[PDB]
Order: sequence, then C-alpha cells, then structure tokens
Amino acid sequence: DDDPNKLWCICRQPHNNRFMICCDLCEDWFHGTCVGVTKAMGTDMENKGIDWKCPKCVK
Amino acid sequence: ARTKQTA
Ligand SMILES: [Zn+2]
Ligand SMILES: [Zn+2]
Repeated sequence: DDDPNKLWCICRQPHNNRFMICCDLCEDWFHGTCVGVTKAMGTDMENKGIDWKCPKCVK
Repeated sequence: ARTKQTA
C-alpha cells in the first residue's frame, strides 16, 4: 500500500517518499530514521538475504 | 527485509 497519506512506523507519519524498511515479522514499514537504519545499511541486509525485525518485533 | 526509496 503506497497510499501517501497512510500513517506508518513508530512515529505515526506518512512515507513521504523517505527511505523505509519492511519488518520481516510484522511486515509493516518503518522509516530508516526511526529504527536507526540508513539506506546503505538496509540495502546491504536486503542484498545479503539477512532478515531484519523492528524494535517491537525484536522484543 | 524489503526496502523502498533507496536511491
Ligand atoms: Zn518513522
Ligand atoms: Zn515488526
């Protein structure tokens, strides 16, 4: 769902064409800023097949 | 983990 007005992430804000990463457990999307993941970090995980979980799913 | 807006 690419809805530009839908609220996402810990911060409850739209995607705003910002870098976002999808949690491999809840499948929701998170701004890299809010979970501490830069584009370089997230692309590297995706390229290497390394799964990532948001902070809530980790706990 | 899928990603978007990575340019
Ligand atoms: Zn956020
Ligand atoms: Zn999650």
